Amino acid sequence: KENALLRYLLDKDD
Amino acid sequence: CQPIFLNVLEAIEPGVVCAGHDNNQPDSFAALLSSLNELGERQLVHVVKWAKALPGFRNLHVDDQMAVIQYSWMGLMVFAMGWRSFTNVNSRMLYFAPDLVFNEYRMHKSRMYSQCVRMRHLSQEFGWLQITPQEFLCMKALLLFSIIPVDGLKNQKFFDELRMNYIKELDRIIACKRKNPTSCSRRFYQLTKLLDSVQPIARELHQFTFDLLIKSHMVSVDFPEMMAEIISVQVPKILSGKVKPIYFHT
Ligand SMILES: C[C@]12CCC(=O)C[C@@H]1CC[C@@H]1[C@@H]2CC[C@]2(C)[C@@H](O)CC[C@@H]12
Repeated sequence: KENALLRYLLDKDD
Repeated sequence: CQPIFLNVLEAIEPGVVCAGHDNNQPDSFAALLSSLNELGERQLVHVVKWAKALPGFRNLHVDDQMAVIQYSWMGLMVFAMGWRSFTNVNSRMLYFAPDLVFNEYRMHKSRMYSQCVRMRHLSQEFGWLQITPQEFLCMKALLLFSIIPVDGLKNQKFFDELRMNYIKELDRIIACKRKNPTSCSRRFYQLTKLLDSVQPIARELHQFTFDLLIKSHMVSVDFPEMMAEIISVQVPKILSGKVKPIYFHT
């Protein structure tokens, strides 16, 4: 999505 | 008959987050605000991990997941901060972070004294209404589903069902341990009023951060990567009326 960083935080497993 | 829903909210509740402010240096508008912006970026990372672990959240469309986070972070963070202030300093001061506690002097130096006064007031409500830890947790979760665009989300239906279930749970926390129906209705009324009072505060903070972003290069204030993008793209939609909060009352 637009906010690349935020989008990464959502699909990244933690 | 264990509180499955409550167990979850308690288990996923974020821990302590520091801002990295140097209280050893004299308070200045630039230093205070730069520290708040950094704190925002840090708590934002925590809000994402918390949200993903909320029941039903991953059911929403990916685009909607990012939308609710981008639009409701302010309100969520202000509510949590209000609770921290209450439990830690009994609403005497604004407990943004362990290394960033605002007294009357800092409230003035930040150039947002009026907004701080309303936040302190909200914090006092937690005491005046005797808000319990369980009620706090459920209200904060509901706050993630309290602001959306007028044109609706990609999958509005899933969102409506999700928000409906969370309101139901809040009703459960109030209904249980309370026989008198008049007291239940009275309690729900008070809590919904409390949730609604968060929105006016968030809007004022949105306007303030947006204006600061525009002139950040003049006041020597830094905005983190994600913050600068959300405020320049998402916040404006809130200020132009495209995205609006959902109030229980009118
Ligand atoms: C969300 C934060 C930071 C996290 C918190 O505890 C609540 C607080 C409310 C005021 C916000 C601040 C982040 C940075 C902002 C957005 C400043 O730019 C002006 C208003 C500040």
